[PDB]
Amino acid sequence: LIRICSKPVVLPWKVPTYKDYVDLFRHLLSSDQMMDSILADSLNHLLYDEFVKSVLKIVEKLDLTLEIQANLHPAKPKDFSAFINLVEFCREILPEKQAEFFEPWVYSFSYELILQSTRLPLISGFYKLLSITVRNAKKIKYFEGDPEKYSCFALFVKFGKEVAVKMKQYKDELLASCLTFLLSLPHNIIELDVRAYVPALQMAFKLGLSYTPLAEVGLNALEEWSIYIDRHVMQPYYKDILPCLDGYLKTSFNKVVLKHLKKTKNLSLEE
Amino acid sequence: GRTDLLRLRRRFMRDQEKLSLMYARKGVAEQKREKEIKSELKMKQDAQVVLYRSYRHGDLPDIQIKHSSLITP
Amino acid sequence: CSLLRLQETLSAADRCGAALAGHQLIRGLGQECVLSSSPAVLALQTSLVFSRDFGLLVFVRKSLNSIEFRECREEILKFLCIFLEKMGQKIAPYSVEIKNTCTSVYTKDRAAK
Amino acid sequence: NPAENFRVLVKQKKASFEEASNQLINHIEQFLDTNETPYFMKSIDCIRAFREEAIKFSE
Amino acid sequence: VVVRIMEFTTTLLNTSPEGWKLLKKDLCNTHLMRVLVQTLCEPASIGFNIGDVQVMAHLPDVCVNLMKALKMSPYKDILETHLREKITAQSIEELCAVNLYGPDAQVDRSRLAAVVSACKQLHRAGLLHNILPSQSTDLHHSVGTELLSLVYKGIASLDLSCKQLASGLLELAFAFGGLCERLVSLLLNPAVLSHGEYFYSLFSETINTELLKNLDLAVLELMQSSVDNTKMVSAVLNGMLDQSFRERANQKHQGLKLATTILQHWKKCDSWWAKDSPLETKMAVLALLAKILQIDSSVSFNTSHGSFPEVFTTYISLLADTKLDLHLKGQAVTLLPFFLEELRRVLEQLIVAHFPMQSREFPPGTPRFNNYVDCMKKFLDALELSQSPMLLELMTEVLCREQQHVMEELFQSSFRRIARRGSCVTQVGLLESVYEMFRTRQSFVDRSLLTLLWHCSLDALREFFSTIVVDAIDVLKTFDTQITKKMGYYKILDVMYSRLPNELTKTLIKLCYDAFTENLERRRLYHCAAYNCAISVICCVFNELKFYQSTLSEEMSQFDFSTGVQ
Amino acid sequence: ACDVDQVTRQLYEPLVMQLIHWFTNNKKFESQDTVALLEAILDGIVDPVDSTLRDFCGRCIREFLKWSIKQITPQQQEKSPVNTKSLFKRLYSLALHPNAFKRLGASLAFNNIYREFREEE
Repeated sequence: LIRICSKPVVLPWKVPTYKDYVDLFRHLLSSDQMMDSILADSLNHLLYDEFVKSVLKIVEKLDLTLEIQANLHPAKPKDFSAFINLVEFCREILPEKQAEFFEPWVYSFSYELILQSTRLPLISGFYKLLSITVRNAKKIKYFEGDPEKYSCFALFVKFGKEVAVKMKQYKDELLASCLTFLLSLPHNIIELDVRAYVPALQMAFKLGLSYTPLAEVGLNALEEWSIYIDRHVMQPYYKDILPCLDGYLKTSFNKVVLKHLKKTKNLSLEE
Repeated sequence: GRTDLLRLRRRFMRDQEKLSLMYARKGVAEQKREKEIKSELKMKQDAQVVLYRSYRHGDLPDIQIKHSSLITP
Repeated sequence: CSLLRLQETLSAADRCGAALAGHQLIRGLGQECVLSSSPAVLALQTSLVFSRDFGLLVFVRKSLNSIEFRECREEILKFLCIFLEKMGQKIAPYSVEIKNTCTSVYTKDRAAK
Repeated sequence: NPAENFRVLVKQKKASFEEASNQLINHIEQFLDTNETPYFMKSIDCIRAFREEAIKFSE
Repeated sequence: VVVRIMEFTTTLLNTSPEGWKLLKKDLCNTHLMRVLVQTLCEPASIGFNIGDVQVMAHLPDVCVNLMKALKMSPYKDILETHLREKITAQSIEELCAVNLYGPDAQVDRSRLAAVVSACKQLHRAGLLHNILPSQSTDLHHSVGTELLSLVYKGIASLDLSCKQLASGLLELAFAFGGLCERLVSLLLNPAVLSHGEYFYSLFSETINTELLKNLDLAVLELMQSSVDNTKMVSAVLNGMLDQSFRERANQKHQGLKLATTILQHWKKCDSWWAKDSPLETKMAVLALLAKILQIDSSVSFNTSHGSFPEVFTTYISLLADTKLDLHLKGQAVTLLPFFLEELRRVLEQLIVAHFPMQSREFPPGTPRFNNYVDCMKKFLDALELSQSPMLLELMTEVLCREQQHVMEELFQSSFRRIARRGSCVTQVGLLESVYEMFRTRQSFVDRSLLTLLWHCSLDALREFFSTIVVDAIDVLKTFDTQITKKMGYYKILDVMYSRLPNELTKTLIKLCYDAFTENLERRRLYHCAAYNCAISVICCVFNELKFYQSTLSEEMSQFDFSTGVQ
Repeated sequence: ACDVDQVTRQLYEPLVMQLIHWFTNNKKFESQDTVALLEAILDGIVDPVDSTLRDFCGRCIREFLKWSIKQITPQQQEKSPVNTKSLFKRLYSLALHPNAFKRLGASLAFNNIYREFREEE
């Protein structure tokens, strides 16, 4: 992982990239159907645990130092670039796997992330990875109103309310992660004080109007509150949240030959 | 025709192997295939937006502008 | 799209003999194949029921010894091959009737040919 | 280092093995511009040993 | 309110010393003593205190400030009594013996972690035996024994929470003294399944962190173990060296101190040294001592500074071991840059015994051939790091015994990588050495001198030339030896003529132009060489046409150093 | 002018600075520039959202008053109803409003204008 994150990012013999390894790791985590046959002549969970502990200890090892010359002046730019590369890689490699194996870490790992966020409450990748873990936990349905579970509940509600009151003062590429996290909370904890989340989701969809991924994740989160909450407190802010949804509603080789079409052997906004 | 160096050095295959060149050709075809893949992945988004009026810069607005500047948008 | 008109014409293109009708049939089938060869997300859905009605038509009408129908038979078998290869496993409702039609085709009077 | 190699080669078959003669000639002949006194001692030991080996059976 | 009044008490005790504590004594009860100890032991045992943020993150150290301030205060007696009331290590001794492993109970694990944190804060407050007096001895051996029993019955496993709880209990044991021999005995357990090795592979970080405090007592204990103990002593010294290299933020003299001890504390146990150990033991010991050498500076024990002659002579002997494989011998060679004639002569005789005749007789894929290529590449790395002059001469001698028989492109690449390295006077010493050993011999200059010259420095070239001016001038005046010497001289002067216009060169123009004047291919090579020399004299003079027709990188580097390969 | 897009804003801020510099002119110094400046205040001082709009308009009004003081003769602007004193009353009222958005808008506007007010004597 150090070698993978060590590769820099440049945007507008061949130099390789970092995105190629995603299928490798997906196979590593989902090759049970053939490692059983190899065993003939569980452990995937064990390597998952090893990966989790390695990535957490390594990210907590890395320094996060910036300078004054508002002005964002990182003091260790190479380390920060490695950090953003690894955080993007981890947020894209977790979705295809199930956090049933991640279940032991849902308290301690998240606690460490909360500590790191409290250290530097200006890291977008922090909120990216927090959103990843929280959607994993809601996917595995970890929230059920265990002292560890109650501690997770309290941690999550505290972090959510503080980042909700702080995101109003953040800037682009940063508050976007915050609102992505906010919409990515499970409904039960954010059953309380919708007054904070309403402007958050309003500006979330406002940004989604020019940047789709925010828009559909807000859609999913929205339909989630619609399904999973009582309507009593649902009514009051509908007259506020629905009018903003007026956006998005202003819109306006091969031949007769038979060769089995090997071109076809392989595999937005309207959505 | 001042570029005859390229045409004279273009096909000095003689000190090379045939099927090695074939493997090179098909490998190049493969890299072109994934280059097309990433190109169409990039093209998935909307086409680049083009303006229809040249904009000057100053501290005071410039009313003296052609009628095209308003009719074309 | 135009495939409705085309299926109507093909169902209307086997009234008389005049094996030039079969030539119109094969050319037509070429056009519907290439039209539905590369749908985006939508035309496949209509193409499925178009295949349903066309298999119905060739089972109930294109059931004779005329070679103008035989060439249609081979070309549409190849055509359905490439569609189902492209469409994957999404033609589950039509599978058993396709099997019935195909078994009938084997037991068809073409068994002498 | 190939000294023991052709030693066992002429021990296993005990043919005429003039290839061994060529090999020892090669070993000796690598002496034109730089002195090789340790290699020189190795060379003389090898040629002596093959001398008694030749005395031994037939050659 | 709780934290603010607590820090207020800290300020009252510190800013106003015990001559002013009478104002607090006027309160006459100090009843906060019976809530603060619960606060330290458990936030739930006090007012809510939840929030898990910087306030209770910084609660422990300001609390430790409070405990120190009261430790100066005369209240410390009653405070220690209350601490004993809340915890006496006897109310918790059974609670750590409930087999917490598995998902059976977690509140027991939670309270054990809480008391671990409380007493480690007491250690930060300097309260170990004044508050928890030890046994008749000066230790609490039960903790390590119960850890070993738990890990034995864990498989006959653990959790991440169990792992950190074990680490906490380890540092609790580390809070007490005399644990070095205890942990040595624990790791020397030969219980097979061993088990001490399992414990080490579990908690190497904590073990090495503790033994960093130890300086020589650990070294002595591993010495007495080393009579027959081989694998685990190698492992523990590996942990020592890895942690010493890792610790840089404070200093790195810990590695130097431990290296000095172990060099002074090796000679009484040399069962690794010479033929008394298995071969695998020999590569293990040479690799670990190589790591030791790369830890300390080269100047440290490059001459007689202590046990340097003994370890140096052992280096010589182990490299002189004929039974030692040539590849492992080269692996041991690879740490030469930390280094008189004896080593050079034993090396030359060994490499003569190692490379009989070029590389053609060693076919590709032959194990001897692959060992040879590994050897040459590792000498290339060694000379790149060392630029040893006589060793460069040896490399040239073995190099220039047949053209293209060997990977000469690697050699010239190394020549480029070394010519810009080192002191200019040192490089000039290399040049004069390789020039003297030159007196077919043409191969020397052909394969090395042009490369080194084109990658040399200007001043070094100037001083080397000014050394060899007359030494070439005389040379300008069977005969094949003369021809070859002339070949070398013409080529070197032709190579160096691209720098700058003594100024006695007014005749060298004719002296090199005389090639085509006279009328077996040796002479053709002669004329070509001298005409090239003419080219080099012409290209610089007489413009007219008259010519008489990081953090992650640091971590990766530390990982590679632990590997020892790159 | 504070929208989240590259080319749009990249031409918007030139327009807003251009118009600001035009409305600063003393020939038309009164009766319509007041509306522009009060809107450029109330946008960012009074909003529950888009703090980017708040800081953008604070920078805008800082530049506006800077352009006015450097360009326009003083006696004209203090004899004009609009001057720095009207801004003083606006900020002083703005800090005491119960709404937190108004107070934080006042704070950020003052943070913008301090760098030029400190040079004032």
